[PDB]
Amino acid sequence: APSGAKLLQILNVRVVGSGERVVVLSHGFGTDQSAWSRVLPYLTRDHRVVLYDLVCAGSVNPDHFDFRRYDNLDAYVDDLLAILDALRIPRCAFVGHSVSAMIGILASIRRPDLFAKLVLIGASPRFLNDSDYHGGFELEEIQQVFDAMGANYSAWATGYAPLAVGADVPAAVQEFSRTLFNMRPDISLHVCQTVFKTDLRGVLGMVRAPCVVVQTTRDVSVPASVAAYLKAHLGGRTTVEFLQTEGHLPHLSAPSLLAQVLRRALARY
Ligand SMILES: CC(C)C[C@@H]1NC(=O)[C@@H]2CCCN2C1=O
Repeated sequence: APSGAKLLQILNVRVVGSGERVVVLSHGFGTDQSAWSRVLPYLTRDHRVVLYDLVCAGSVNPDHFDFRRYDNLDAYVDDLLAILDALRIPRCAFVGHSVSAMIGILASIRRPDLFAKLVLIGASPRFLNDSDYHGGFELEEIQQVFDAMGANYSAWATGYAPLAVGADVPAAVQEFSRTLFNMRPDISLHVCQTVFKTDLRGVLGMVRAPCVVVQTTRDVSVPASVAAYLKAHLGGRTTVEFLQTEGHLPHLSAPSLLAQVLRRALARY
């Protein structure tokens, strides 16, 4: 199990920007840290920005993927904390998309003094529907996703990428498709299974950090009522920022709009 030190190289850690305020950018499913490329220059004039790849990214050597360890999001949390501890960063804001929003929630419970603020993009505590809980998916829907991913990964990714982007932004579709195709198909399926089975509803109240939940007008994996649920149950002061754009990947499809929200959220913490 690589130390935080060795993880700095394995997970392609980069530190850029200037200033005292540290911000971690943690990418979502199907991308790598290049997904932050379009929004990054809106932060680096006056924030010190830490970027890294999740172990499941195609830009990480697939020989490092451990199918036992990473069948729970707690192992991804371990990696994040090991990087921050290796970098000797005692306090930061954290921006997470998708699975990284879940990682950030869990990390803020594991190490409450380390996270001054959480910004969650495309975030859900639970995708499966439950009693009086609308997450957006039934068990048979997620099973069909797994079956499609395993039977024909290329065809599944080609159909999924425009749905995830949502808006008619062809470069965003191409960029998301490229990193989706860069993932090894068995690792992609494994991460998808891990995310779809996670249920964080019972620990949201243990988050102490103030939070900004960024929600678009239509997100194929996150109903608007799930953003409200996060605001209702997160333990810190929480604001939902509604972005006037469609899709699950606003950092790819609407970076200037997302940047305005991020700069307001990261101005003071
Ligand atoms: C059915 C569609 C509206 C949802 C979409 N489909 C998918 O296959 C991917 C799998 C990961 C998240 N996904 C999604 O949210």
